[PDB]
Amino acid sequence: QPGVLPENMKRYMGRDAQRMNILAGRIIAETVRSTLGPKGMDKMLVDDLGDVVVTNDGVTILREMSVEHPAAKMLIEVAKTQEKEVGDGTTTAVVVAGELLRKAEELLDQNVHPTIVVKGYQAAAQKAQELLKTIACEVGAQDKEILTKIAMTSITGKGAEKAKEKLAEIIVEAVSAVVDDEGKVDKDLIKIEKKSGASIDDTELIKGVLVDKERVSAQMPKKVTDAKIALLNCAIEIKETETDAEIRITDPAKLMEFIEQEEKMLKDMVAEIKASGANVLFCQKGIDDLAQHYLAKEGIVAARRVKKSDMEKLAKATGANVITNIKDLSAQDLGDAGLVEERKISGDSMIFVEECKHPKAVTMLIRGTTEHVIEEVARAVDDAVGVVGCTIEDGRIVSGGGSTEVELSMKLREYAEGISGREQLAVRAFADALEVIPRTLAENAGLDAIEILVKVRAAHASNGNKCAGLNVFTGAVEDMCENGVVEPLRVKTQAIQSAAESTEMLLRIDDVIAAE
Amino acid sequence: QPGVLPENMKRYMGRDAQRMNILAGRIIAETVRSTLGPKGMDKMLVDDLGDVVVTNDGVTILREMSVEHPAAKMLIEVAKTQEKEVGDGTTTAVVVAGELLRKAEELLDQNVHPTIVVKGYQAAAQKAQELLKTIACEVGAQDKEILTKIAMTSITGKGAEKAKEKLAEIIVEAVSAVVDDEGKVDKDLIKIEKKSGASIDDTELIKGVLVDKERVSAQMPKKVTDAKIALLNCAIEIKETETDAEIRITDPAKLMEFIEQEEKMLKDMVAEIKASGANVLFCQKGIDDLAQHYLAKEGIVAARRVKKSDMEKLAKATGANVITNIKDLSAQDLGDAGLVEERKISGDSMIFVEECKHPKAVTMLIRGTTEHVIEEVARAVDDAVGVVGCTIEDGRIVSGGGSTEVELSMKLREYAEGISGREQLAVRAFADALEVIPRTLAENAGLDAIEILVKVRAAHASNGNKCAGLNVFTGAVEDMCENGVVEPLRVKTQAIQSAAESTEMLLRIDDVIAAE
Amino acid sequence: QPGVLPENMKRYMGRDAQRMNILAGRIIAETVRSTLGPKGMDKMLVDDLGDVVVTNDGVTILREMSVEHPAAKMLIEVAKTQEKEVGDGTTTAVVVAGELLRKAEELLDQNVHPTIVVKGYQAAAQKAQELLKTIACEVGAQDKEILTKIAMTSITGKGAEKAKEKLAEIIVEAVSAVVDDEGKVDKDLIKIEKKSGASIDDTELIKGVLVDKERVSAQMPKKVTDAKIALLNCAIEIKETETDAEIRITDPAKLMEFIEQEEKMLKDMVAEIKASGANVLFCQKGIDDLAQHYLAKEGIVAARRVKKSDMEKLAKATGANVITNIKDLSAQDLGDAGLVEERKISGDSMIFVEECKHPKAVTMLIRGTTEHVIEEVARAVDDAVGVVGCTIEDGRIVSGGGSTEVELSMKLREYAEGISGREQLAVRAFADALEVIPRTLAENAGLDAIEILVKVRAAHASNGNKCAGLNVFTGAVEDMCENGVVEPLRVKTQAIQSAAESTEMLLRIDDVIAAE
Ligand SMILES: Nc1ncnc2c1ncn2[C@@H]1O[C@H](COP(=O)(O)OP(=O)(O)O)[C@@H](O)[C@H]1O
Ligand SMILES: Nc1ncnc2c1ncn2[C@@H]1O[C@H](COP(=O)(O)OP(=O)(O)O)[C@@H](O)[C@H]1O
Ligand SMILES: Nc1ncnc2c1ncn2[C@@H]1O[C@H](COP(=O)(O)OP(=O)(O)O)[C@@H](O)[C@H]1O
Ligand SMILES: [Mg+2]
Ligand SMILES: [Mg+2]
Ligand SMILES: [Mg+2]
Repeated sequence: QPGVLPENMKRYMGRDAQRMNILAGRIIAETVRSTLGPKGMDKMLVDDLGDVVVTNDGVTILREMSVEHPAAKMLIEVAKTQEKEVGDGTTTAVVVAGELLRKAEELLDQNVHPTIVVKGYQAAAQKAQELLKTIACEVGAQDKEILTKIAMTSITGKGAEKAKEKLAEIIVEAVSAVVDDEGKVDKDLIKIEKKSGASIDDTELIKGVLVDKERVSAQMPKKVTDAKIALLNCAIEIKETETDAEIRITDPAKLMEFIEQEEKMLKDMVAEIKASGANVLFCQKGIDDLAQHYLAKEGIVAARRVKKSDMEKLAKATGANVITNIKDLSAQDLGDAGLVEERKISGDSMIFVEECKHPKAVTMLIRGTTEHVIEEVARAVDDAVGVVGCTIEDGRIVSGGGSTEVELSMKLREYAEGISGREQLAVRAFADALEVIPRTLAENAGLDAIEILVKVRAAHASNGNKCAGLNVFTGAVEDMCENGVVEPLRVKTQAIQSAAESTEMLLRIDDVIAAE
Repeated sequence: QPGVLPENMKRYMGRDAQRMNILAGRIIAETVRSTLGPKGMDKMLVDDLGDVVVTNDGVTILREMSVEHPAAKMLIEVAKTQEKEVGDGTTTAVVVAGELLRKAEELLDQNVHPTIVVKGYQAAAQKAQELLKTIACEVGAQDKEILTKIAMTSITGKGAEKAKEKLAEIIVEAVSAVVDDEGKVDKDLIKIEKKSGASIDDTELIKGVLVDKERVSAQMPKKVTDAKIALLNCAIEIKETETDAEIRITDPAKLMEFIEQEEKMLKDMVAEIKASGANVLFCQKGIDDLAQHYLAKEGIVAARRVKKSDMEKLAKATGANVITNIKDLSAQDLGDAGLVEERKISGDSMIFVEECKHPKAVTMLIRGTTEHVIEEVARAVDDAVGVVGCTIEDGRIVSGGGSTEVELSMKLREYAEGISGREQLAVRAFADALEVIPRTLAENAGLDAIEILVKVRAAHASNGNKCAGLNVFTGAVEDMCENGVVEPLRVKTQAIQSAAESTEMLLRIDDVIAAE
Repeated sequence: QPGVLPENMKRYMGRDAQRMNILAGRIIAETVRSTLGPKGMDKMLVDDLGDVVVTNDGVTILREMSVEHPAAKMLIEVAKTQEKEVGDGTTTAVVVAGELLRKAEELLDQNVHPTIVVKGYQAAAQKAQELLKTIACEVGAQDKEILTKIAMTSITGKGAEKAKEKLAEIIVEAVSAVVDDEGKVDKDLIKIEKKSGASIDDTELIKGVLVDKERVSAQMPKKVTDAKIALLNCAIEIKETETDAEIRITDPAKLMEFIEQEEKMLKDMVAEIKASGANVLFCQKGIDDLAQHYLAKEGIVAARRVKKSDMEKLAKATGANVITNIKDLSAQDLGDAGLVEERKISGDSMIFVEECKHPKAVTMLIRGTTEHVIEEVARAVDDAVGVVGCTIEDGRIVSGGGSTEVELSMKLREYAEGISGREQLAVRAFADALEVIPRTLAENAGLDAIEILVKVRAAHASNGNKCAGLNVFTGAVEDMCENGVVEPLRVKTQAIQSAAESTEMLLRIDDVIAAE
């Protein structure tokens, strides 16, 4: 009598399961296609709270639409990974994924079994990775001209693109500055600050850091040049034993003596600081109001309760050692900056620590007229920082504008010739799926995809040009490398690998069991 | 401020409109594919009232699912037309239609504009009609051997197929009998009766008609041989003027005289009937109880209030003229039958009018153990009656089992070679769409569609055999004409034309506006 | 204290009123733009009952969306009028109207007062009517080649366009046949019948009429050649005085005598009919069952209770006089038809009265696979019948494909040069508004409107070609007159006048007061 599997449950099997997933994928892909490339357009997303995000950024859009559909969630993971590993090409990856799903449907409607499609995809994907390596050009991690093209390509189609030359130079300087001694780039050592102002061109690089604290006492200097900075993360307050201790006073005179002893301990703390040669002081903990006095009388700029993250970046920029024992503070622990100034910026008072010599962290101060405008500039700067970092780390790049996908597509078909059996249809499918990129670029530019594809495919055939792609302005096939349209090899390798792995995962599903 | 278009309304534009329709079509198609062919399976459909229909019949299924979706409704119209014009191939037509929609999607995703797809389809469809004429064989409307194969093919895969030889012979006799003098077949002159009994083999042809009435008075004979039948659709009651008239009686004696005068009028009516030589009488109106008496005294079998439809078929079978004036009833108006008997059949008393000489209407009495079993036998008999009728009328047939579709497909591709431009992709699409039939046949038989298609396509290429199709039992390509697997040209021509016109109609839609 | 004007009321003044109307107009226009021209697309409209309409037809769409917005309702009236007066160009007229509203907004945002805009529009419109007369070519009401181009142009872009040559010839024959002796065309004498069948090419012209009634008695002939038809709209039943009358019978013998007298009156009625020479009889009233007998004995085909509208059209086709006194029926009242046949069509029995000699009414029998497909063919046939009628009546045509609007636009700008003052801006606005047609045609064809407009405008400038328009296939400016793309002058004159009058009406509104 009673039901075995839960009654409160929907279930989709075989064809229905496949359709459910394929459909979800395609629909996710279709909602971001319009954003792709130079003539890409932006979405405005409103949440249930009435908050607005306007952005071109693929993965951002996908996160902000609060998608519940279980298969869509899988595709969105593709975009999230692309973001983590590369920082660019999120839309590309998702769109390729959707296309693989769509091409898989044609094969499944012919009765090719899912596992065979999967097998075929896996083969094509491996081959694509191999081909992508032969396709990439080598570049040096210090080739600023090429790094700058990498950044500018990233910003193309973003609306921040109006300022792409200036932005790219700044971004290339910034990333170059924080490259560690193992040759790696930590996106975190480039602090992004966002502040309203006259325009986007007011955006600047700061060799140093911005600190959202003010000097602890107005009697201290507001400005100081060639400063010797002290980083202290112990507190400048009267020290207190760990074991519970209480004073007992029985003589009225001894009353003052304890107060005075405490005042002296504090005076001594400041004197030890002065002795190191420091004129500027950032402290992670608190500073007794009396110590604040003494510091000011010594002409020392001090800030209290500085964010741990701030101390860590201040250290990186100036060469200072964060100290936990005032007793052990020497001149060798002090950091150095050309200028430390408290000044206002968009009506906020902050402490600028700038003109450091060889900073290991820096600040990109992004400026624009309005908050939402800035936010999007920032999102674009993030994309560029990403790919510039990838290039510096990998030393491998490829041409953009769909050229690489077409070359890939063309070679994969050659590969498919030698595949025997049904698996072959899957390999050709995979090949054809890649052309979604050059097609969408044209589509978004109001061009005719079918004919441009014909033209671009031709320029790649024989022993033609792997760099040939559609210029969505002139309408001609051009040499994208010569035009400076390039991207890190890592964008393509990741996007394709991600799309392949996730669609293979979905195509293996023959049963969906949803609850509640 | 206020909304222009109604607020209580959903709307789907461009891509969304196309998907909505394409999807609906495909889903309708997919729900009947499983029924197609020799290894086709049946659906059991339950309505909101708890009534059951189990059937293989495509259009029946689609009517019984109470489909609300507006695009689906359009596809269902394809099945309904096929039923009206042919009586068979409803599943085929719907499945082809779905396939055309699916192939259209691939072209639309490449950015081929809908109107171009449409144009292409129209071309292919016209070409197909031309090709179908050259593909058809001629047959004579009196070729019983070929007509019998036509019927048997129809019944294959129906469960009534257990009795297909017997059924086919009966069906062919039946249709042959009602062919008019212009060579046309009216499916209506073959009355189908359904009655439970020992088995389906008890099913028989009746040269004559079954009447659901009993003789009007038990004093009349139950049986009568070589009968002279009278058809009267005026009433045997006392006649009454149209102008209002009343009798006035003032003399007591004249009281009887009026009653007697009426009795005489009735006696005279019967005597006029006897004088024509009639021993059996069917009357469309009523018969005064006194006339019933006189008729019985004269040994005349009479039935009253016979359905107009019954009178009309009785007339067609026996050669009688339905008369409206008893005065004008002569022996030349009488019909003839070998046997008129009232007898029981499944516990029901009815009047059999059988063994007529050259009947122009006839009765197929269908027998089976249970109601739902009979119903389906009947549905199959209907299909066969249809195609036999089509063959007799058209004189053109083609080979079955997917052979004709494959030949069509192959030729249409040849045609497409000479199409310049984008329209060509649509023509090839159309061609490939047709192969859904041979694919589904194999699929339903658990065979591998991809390889059998390869084999069948090969048998058709060069100057091979237009009759080559997959035998879903042996697994081989065989000569379907030699195996007696044939269908009226009209089933292919209509199915294809219907699918083409309705999918073209849908593909022209770019906006869906639904209310409430 | 209490409110003066009703409290349950919204109100929009000045700017808000203007925006409300302008907006409504534009939105209505925008919903039908997509349907315009050769590459136009169709909408699928679902009502609250779940009934579907799929159509390209502008005014049909606007009627089926149940639009409540008060200003939209006004624009819809534009479409309805175009339908009544012309039968084609409904979309054109509505789109022009929207455009006038949009161009009016630009002028209102510059602070040009509404009345001045209005004044300007009125001037432009009057000028346009004058210019349209000089632009039109003359044609003879019997120039079948030109009438045929007119029809084909009409059907272009409709999906019935697949059969446009055949359809056009039939339509031209049909309209030509019903032209009266004052040279006018009543669209009502061309009866449209819709019946499913093998395909749209089965569509045919019937010189005569279809009657949905079967012969009254099966004993009558089903077919009859060179028939003499009798039209009777009195009844063939026993006549009854107006003054109340009753028979009194006192003698039993006189009983029969009254019945017989009535039978004789009926026999006499039939005999009088036979005497006129008639073999076929259509009666608007009833026919006594006994008369039906006598008629059949005389070999006369008769139908009873024929729709008044049917009698009227039967008369028009055959040359018969509908008679109300059987006594006064002579041979000169009889009509003539080559063939009168009762036969089946899509499983329906009807009476065909065809092959009449010089019919003054005819039937277009439209055929297609499915109901919704047919409906739309019919809608297109209606459009063509309309413009063919217009041409025959007016004798004036103009070139299509936007050429005329461009010529108009160009001349109206010339006119505006000599307008002094602000009114001038309104005249140039009007001029520019007309270009919405050539723009939308291109747009719908995926072409670039801005550049094609530049090209077309050039071909018209100087003393160029008034017939020059965009070919939306080749992409070139071509001679639309040479390509046979033509329309009745009435389509442009009415569309423009309608748009002008209704937008002027709306622009005069400064206050909207809505209730409830
Ligand atoms: N100047 C250009 N011309 C053509 N294509 C370009 C140009 N600049 C960038 N692209 C292409 O646009 C695509 C990336 O666009 P974008 O909207 O940033 O998507 P994603 O989120 O996937 O990076 C890449 O194929 C890139 O090569
Ligand atoms: N013996 C057979 N072998 C292969 N195919 C057959 C055979 N008999 C019938 N068919 C095919 O089955 C199809 C019709 O199957 P059916 O289930 O009746 O569908 P429909 O409702 O479309 O007629 C036709 O394509 C016909 O060629
Ligand atoms: N072959 C053609 N080439 C270009 N334009 C055409 C052609 N045939 C018709 N047209 C144009 O299409 C327009 C009519 O389109 P249609 O969708 O019927 O709208 P409407 O309901 O307003 O008549 C007219 O401007 C006519 O000139
Ligand atoms: Mg990018
Ligand atoms: Mg069948
Ligand atoms: Mg039109």
